[PDB]
Amino acid sequence: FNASLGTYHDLLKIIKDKDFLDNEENEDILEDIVLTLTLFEDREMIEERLKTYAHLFDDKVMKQL
DNA sequence: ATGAGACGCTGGCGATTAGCTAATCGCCAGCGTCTCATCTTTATGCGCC
Repeated sequence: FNASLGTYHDLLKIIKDKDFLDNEENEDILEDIVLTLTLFEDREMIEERLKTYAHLFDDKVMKQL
């Protein structure tokens, strides 16, 4: 197969919570997170853009993301 | 009741005196890197009005 679902497996291996990615209601948060991880590279900048989403994942998980 | 009108070696040299583009060819040309990201686009691989 040409197509695949790599981001889903990356998230499930990083955040270790399948329920968030499988949830349809979470897709806006997911698109914004992908947007942040794509638009930026600097750890401090990514960390600042995602301070609003630090309550859904552990700080160590916030580090890994 | 007299006193003007009629004007040269130059040309052919040397020998100063002064002055100017052009034709031929050769040489020789600032360059070195990295990072970072960014987009494209191509080779192959899959579908019928």
